[PDB]
Amino acid sequence: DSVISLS
Amino acid sequence: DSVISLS
Amino acid sequence: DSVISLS
Amino acid sequence: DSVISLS
Amino acid sequence: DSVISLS
Amino acid sequence: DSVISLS
Amino acid sequence: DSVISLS
Amino acid sequence: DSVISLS
Amino acid sequence: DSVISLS
Amino acid sequence: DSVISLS
Ligand SMILES: [Zn+2]
Ligand SMILES: [Zn+2]
Ligand SMILES: [Zn+2]
Ligand SMILES: [Zn+2]
Ligand SMILES: [Zn+2]
Ligand SMILES: [Zn+2]
Ligand SMILES: [Zn+2]
Ligand SMILES: [Zn+2]
Ligand SMILES: [Zn+2]
Ligand SMILES: [Zn+2]
Repeated sequence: DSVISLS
Repeated sequence: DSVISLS
Repeated sequence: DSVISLS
Repeated sequence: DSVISLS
Repeated sequence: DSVISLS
Repeated sequence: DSVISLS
Repeated sequence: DSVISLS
Repeated sequence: DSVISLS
Repeated sequence: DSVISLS
Repeated sequence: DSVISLS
């Protein structure tokens, strides 16, 4: 699984 | 599974 | 599964 | 499954 | 698993 | 799937 | 999947 | 997956 | 996955 | 995964 999060 | 989130 | 979310 | 969401 | 988070 | 959005 | 967004 | 976002 | 973000 | 962010 992979996540990229820009917030 | 993969997620890209820009918020 | 994959998600791209721009918010 | 795949989703692209621009909001 | 991998995560990249910019906040 | 692909999206181009100019707003 | 790919997205280009200019806002 | 790939995203380009200019905001 | 890859993201380019200019904000 | 890779991210380029200019803010
Ligand atoms: Zn996994
Ligand atoms: Zn999975
Ligand atoms: Zn799946
Ligand atoms: Zn499915
Ligand atoms: Zn893992
Ligand atoms: Zn598709
Ligand atoms: Zn795809
Ligand atoms: Zn992908
Ligand atoms: Zn990837
Ligand atoms: Zn990766």
